[PDB]
Amino acid sequence: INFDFNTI
Amino acid sequence: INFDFNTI
Amino acid sequence: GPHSLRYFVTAVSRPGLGEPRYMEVGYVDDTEFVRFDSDAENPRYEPRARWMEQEGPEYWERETQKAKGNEQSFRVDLRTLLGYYNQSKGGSHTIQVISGCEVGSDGRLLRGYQQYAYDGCDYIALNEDLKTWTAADMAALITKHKWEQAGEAERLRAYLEGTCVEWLRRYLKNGNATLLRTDSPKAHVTHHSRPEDKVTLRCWALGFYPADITLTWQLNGEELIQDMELVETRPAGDGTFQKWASVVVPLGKEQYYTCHVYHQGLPEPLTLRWEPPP
Amino acid sequence: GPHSLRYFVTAVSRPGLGEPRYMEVGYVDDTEFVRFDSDAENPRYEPRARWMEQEGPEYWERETQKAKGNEQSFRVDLRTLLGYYNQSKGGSHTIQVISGCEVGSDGRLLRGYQQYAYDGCDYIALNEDLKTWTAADMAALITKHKWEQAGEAERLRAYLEGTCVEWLRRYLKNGNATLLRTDSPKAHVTHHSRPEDKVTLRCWALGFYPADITLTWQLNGEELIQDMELVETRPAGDGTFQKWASVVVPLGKEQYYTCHVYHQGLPEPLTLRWEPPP
Amino acid sequence: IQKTPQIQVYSRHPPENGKPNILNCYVTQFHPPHIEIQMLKNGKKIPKVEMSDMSFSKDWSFYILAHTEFTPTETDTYACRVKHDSMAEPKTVYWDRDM
Amino acid sequence: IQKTPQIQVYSRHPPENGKPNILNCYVTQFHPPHIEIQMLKNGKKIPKVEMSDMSFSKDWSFYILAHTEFTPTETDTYACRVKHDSMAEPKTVYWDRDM
Repeated sequence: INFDFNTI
Repeated sequence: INFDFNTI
Repeated sequence: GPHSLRYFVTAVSRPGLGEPRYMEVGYVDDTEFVRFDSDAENPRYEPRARWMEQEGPEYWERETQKAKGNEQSFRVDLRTLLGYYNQSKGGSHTIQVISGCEVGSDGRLLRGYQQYAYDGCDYIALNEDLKTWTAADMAALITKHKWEQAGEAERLRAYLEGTCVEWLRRYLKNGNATLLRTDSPKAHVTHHSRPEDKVTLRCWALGFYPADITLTWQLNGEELIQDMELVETRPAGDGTFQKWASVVVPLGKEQYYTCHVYHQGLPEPLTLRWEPPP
Repeated sequence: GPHSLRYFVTAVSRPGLGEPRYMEVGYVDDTEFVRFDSDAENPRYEPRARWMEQEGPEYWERETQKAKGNEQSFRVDLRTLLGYYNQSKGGSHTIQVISGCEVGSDGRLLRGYQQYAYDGCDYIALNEDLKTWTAADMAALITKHKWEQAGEAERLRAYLEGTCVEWLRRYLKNGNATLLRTDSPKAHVTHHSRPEDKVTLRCWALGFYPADITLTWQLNGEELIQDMELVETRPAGDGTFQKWASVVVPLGKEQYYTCHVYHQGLPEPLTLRWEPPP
Repeated sequence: IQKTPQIQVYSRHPPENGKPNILNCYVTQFHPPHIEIQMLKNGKKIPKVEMSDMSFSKDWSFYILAHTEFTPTETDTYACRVKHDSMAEPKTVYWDRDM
Repeated sequence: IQKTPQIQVYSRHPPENGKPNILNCYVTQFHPPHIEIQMLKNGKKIPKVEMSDMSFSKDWSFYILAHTEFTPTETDTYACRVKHDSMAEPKTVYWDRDM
C-alpha cells in the first residue's frame, strides 16, 4: 500500500 | 568561498 | 535476490482543460501491480497483476480513498509550487514522486526512499538515513524546513521501515516470493547490404523476459563496442521484449564475427554466427 | 602537490550605459569552478564545473548574497577612486582584485595574497605576512592607513588562513577526480616552403591539458630557443590547448632537426622529425 | 526543462508480406507528459491506434507504446509522427522492417 | 595605462576543405576590458559568432575567445577584426591555415 501524502 | 569585501 | 515495492506518483495540471490529472502506479520488482488514474470513468484503485485479485473489497475501497486523499495533497502542491516559483496560473506543470523500499532476501530493509520532482527536475529527497531531506533549490528549501518542523521524516520513516516492508513481503507472498517468470531470448542473425564492399550483421534477441539483456559482437575474442549499433530494449506489446545489435563488416568476412546473448533465462549465453541458408 | 583557491573580481564603470558591470570568478588550481556576473539574466553564483553541483541551495544562496554585497563595496570603491585621483564623472574605469590562498601538500598555507588594481595598474597588495600592505602609489597610502588601523588585517588573515584553506580542501575532495585529469599532447611536424632556398618546419602540439607545455627544436644535441618562432598557448575551445613552435632551416636539411615536446601528461618527452608524407 | 522523445517503429512479430501483424511506436525519454502520437500508412493517418498507459522512469521521463494492426506488404510505407513541445516541429520516424 | 590586444585566428581541428570545423579568434593582453570583435568571411561580417566569458590573468590583462562554425574551402578568406581604445584603427588578422 502507498504512503498517505501531506503537502509540500 | 570568496571574501566579504569592505571598501577602499 | 533483493526485492522492491515502489509507488510512482504523477500529478499534472492542465489549465483550462479541467482538474489535474492524478496517477498512482505500484510496482513489485519492476512489475506493475496496482494503478489509479483520476481520468478514468470510475476512479478507483485497480489490480494490474492478476495475483492482486487475492485481496478483499476492503483493500480496494481503502486504497482508493487513500488515492483520492493523495490527489488532494498533490493538487494543493501544484498550487503551492506556483507560489514558490512565481509561475503563472495558466501553465501546465508536473509533480512526480517515486516512493518505496528495498528489502533483502532475509526480509530486512536495505533502503527506504522518497523522491520528488517538479517539471522533470529533482525537487527534494529523503536521505539514506530516513531522517533528513536533500533540497535541490531555494523552493525545496522551504519544503525541507516545514517537514523538519513537522517531523514528517519520522512519519515517512515509520511507513518505510514498517508498513512498506510488511506489504512488500505480503505482496511477494501472493505474487510468489521472487516471481522470476522467465522467457529466454530466441536469437538469430540477419544480413544486410552496405556501401557495397561492406555488410551489416544484425543480431536479434526476441520474445524475452525480463527486459535486462546484453548483446555483444566479438571479433577474434574481442568485444566491438565502438562501431556496434544498439537499439534500446523495447516491448513487443505482449509482455516480452526485443533487442538488436549490429556491426558493419567487410564483405566476405561474415564468419569472422560472433554475436553473444546474455540473459538470466539462459543456462549458458548464446553464441551465434551469420548462417547462409543451407 | 601544492594547491590554490583564488577569486578574481572585476568591476567596470560605464557612465552612459547604466550600472557598473560586476564579476566574480573562482579558480581551484587555475580551473574556473564558479562565477557571478551582474549582467546575466537573474545574476547569481553559478557552478562552472560539474563537480560543484554537489553543493546544495544553501551554498548558492549564501555566495550570491555575498557577491551582491561585494558589488556594492566595489561600486562605492569606483566612486571613491574617481575622487582620490580627481577624475571626470563620465569616464569608464576598472577595479580588479586577485584574492586567495596557495597551500602546501601538507594542507598548510604556503602564502595568502590579495591584490587590487585600478585601470590596470597596481593599487595595493597584502604582504606575504598577512599583516602589512604594500601600497603602490598616492591614494593607496590612505587605503593602507584605513586597513591598518581600522583593523582589516585580522578579518582577512583569518579568511586566508582559516576559511579559505578550509574550503580549498573541500573543493579538491569533490573535485579531485576531474581536477587531476591530464590529456597528453598529440604532435606532428608540418613543412612549408619559404623564400627560395629555405623551408619552415613547424612542430604542433594539439589536444593537450592542462596548458602547461614546452616545445623546443634541436639541431644535433643543441637547442635553438634563441631562434624559433612560437605562438602563445591557446585554447581549442573544447577544453584542450594547442601550441606550435617553428624553425627555418636549409632545403634538404630537414632531417637534421628534432622537435621536443615536454608535458606532464607524457610518460617521456616526445621526440619528432619531419616526415615526407606517404 | 523539456526532454525530446526518442522513437522506435517496429513490428511485434517478424514481418512477412501478407501476414497480419502489429506495428509499434515506442516513445521514450520525454517530458512533459503531454504528447500526440499518430501512425501513418503512405502519409495518411491510421484511424484506430491503441495507446498503452503512460508510465515514467527513474530519470523522470515518460514513455508510452502506441500500436496498430497491420498487414505489411512489399511497398507500403509506415511511419510514426510525434508532436511534442520540446521539438520545433512534429517528428516522423519511418518503419524499417530490418530494424 | 592601456594595453594593446594580441590576436590569433586558428581552427579547433586540423583544417580539411569541405569539412565542418570551428574557427577561433583568441584575444589576449588587453586593457581596458571593453572590446569589439567581429569575424569576417571574404571581407563580410559573419553574424553567428559566439563569445566566451571574459577573464583576466595575473598581470591584470583581459582575454576572451570568439568562435564561429565554418567549413573551409580552398579559396574562402577568413579574418578576425578587433576594435579597442589602445589603437587608432581596427586591427584585422587573417586566418592562416598553417598557423
